[PDB]
Amino acid sequence: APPSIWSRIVNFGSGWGFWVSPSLFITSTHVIPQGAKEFFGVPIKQIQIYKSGEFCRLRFPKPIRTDVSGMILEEGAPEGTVATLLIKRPTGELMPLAARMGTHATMKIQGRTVGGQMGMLLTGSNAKSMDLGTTPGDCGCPYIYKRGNDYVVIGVHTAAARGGNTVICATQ
Repeated sequence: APPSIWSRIVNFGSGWGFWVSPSLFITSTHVIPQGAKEFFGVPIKQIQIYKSGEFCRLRFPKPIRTDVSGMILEEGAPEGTVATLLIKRPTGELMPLAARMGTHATMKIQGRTVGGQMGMLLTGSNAKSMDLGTTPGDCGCPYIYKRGNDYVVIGVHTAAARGGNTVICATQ
């Protein structure tokens, strides 16, 4: 994917999040650190926080990433869409993982109940290795697809099955 996209993926608590716009940031609820006072300098109470499932969406009172143009964010992709999960790792590896997007669904995973738009990685037979598939620290990395000339953000990675291939894109 373009570099204008990858620079939007910064660290956030125990994973990642993504600057949709200068003002608008998405991540996984399970990566948000417990009772911080502040996010990106701004105090918690001045941020508009929206949560649906494990999907989290911060809108800041002033612009923070003046460098990025605003993207399209949608409530998931059409069923069957091949999307990319844009994984960053701590040592700066960029790992675009192709995923066929399924329907909204609920699973028990990593000892808990999750929902969102389900997907399968198109990365191998059994993407259990972090060479081929996700790792717990990838939570909050974004799912994007190209619709003609626009890039569309559909949400963030929040969980993966033990099988390696099945994954949840938290949405809305």
